[PDB]
Amino acid sequence: TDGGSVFSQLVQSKFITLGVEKRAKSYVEDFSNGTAGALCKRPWAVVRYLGI
Amino acid sequence: TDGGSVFSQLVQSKFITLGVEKRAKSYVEDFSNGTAGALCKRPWAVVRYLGI
Repeated sequence: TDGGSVFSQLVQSKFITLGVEKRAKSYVEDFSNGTAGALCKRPWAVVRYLGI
Repeated sequence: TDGGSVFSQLVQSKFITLGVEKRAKSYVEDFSNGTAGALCKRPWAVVRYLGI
């Protein structure tokens, strides 16, 4: 029912601005991101070599 | 020129909000209230027992 996608990278977000805090003589900003790694769904379609 | 009521509860306010402070990753809100206790305006209409 899904696509082929032998390898998939699970990313929730790449760049989120948390907020801005303003002070008397300075200000601070925050950023964040989320990920879950890589997932292999069809191991029978992968061939790998260790030494060169 | 008054409601009588013998007893009275002096409440300045039940629930008010003071201010909101917003930070980079959270925010804080504050609340307050005021009261003055109970007042007996007609002490000639009260009878009470210590025991029981």
